[PDB]
Amino acid sequence: SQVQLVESGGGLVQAGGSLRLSCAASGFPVGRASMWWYRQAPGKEREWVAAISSYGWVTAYADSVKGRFTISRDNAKNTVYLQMNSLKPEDTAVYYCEVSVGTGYRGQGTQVTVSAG
Amino acid sequence: ASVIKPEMKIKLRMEGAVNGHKFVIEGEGIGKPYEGTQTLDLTVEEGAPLPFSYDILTPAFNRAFTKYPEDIPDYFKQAFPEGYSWERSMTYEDQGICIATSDITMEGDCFFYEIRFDGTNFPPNGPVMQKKTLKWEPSTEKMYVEDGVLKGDVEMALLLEGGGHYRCDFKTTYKAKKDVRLPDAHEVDHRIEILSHDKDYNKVRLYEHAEARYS
Ligand code: NA
Ligand code: NA
Repeated sequence: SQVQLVESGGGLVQAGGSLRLSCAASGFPVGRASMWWYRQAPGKEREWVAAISSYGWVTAYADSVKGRFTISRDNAKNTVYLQMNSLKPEDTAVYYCEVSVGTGYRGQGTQVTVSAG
Repeated sequence: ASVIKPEMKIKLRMEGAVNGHKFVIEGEGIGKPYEGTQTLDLTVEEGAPLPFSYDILTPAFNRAFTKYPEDIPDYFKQAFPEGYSWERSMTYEDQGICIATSDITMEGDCFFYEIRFDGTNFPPNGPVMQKKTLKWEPSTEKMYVEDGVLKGDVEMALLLEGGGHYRCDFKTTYKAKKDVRLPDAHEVDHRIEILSHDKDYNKVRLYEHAEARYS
């Protein structure tokens, strides 16, 4: 339980705006697990958003964000960045990251609210 | 003499999770690197019985086992004895997604793989989670150099029960630990097959044949 996950960078932006989220993990060896972004809006179920491999060589995006979001990763820290461009109201949600898949380790998340207009 | 012998054994361990289900698989096998043929006996050591199609795992279970014509530099055989690593994104047509990383080393006449496999976002009623896949179709991976490393794209297709096909796009980056002669753009034809398995796929015998060519 030195394992901790902290997402930062959320906020209030207007439609068409930008935000750069980041997710910092402690307690793991550097770059030996994949890292995954999710988001969850009011009465909606959790959506997968993006992923990046252990070493950062390969990435993947949900269809709804491809071409608008970019994921990247520090080569020397378990810190991942999600550049969110051309934001839409449907992107409003709490965004969080997970180390690997099925670990139970999750961060509190960071709130992104996209105001129409 | 090359450090890559005409016959090389294989030992591997995979740890991973698919849609939250954790598992460990270990493997032993043998192949002929210059013939492009290999056979593996795989055993589920944790997480049995797997609740998903075994086929999504099998391409993660080494391009050293590729018949390379003499006029195409063989990036993978050149990478030894120090070895190489690859990472791969596998994007399915129903937005299932898998990411795998493998480190490949060598000792004596034996390759060693440490593989990490993570997949998620598979629809619970889709062919992966419902174990409706029959096999991968033979494929052709396009190899190219970019950023000074070797990359490969291949459109993959799983044959489904009932005759349908379920598609997947593979993107792989291959990186040797040392600098080696990089090849020009070429292709690799693959055929991968589960030769036999027990009822729940706790025991699987897996075969690949692969050959490089220009066009
Ligand atoms: Na297979
Ligand atoms: Na099969």
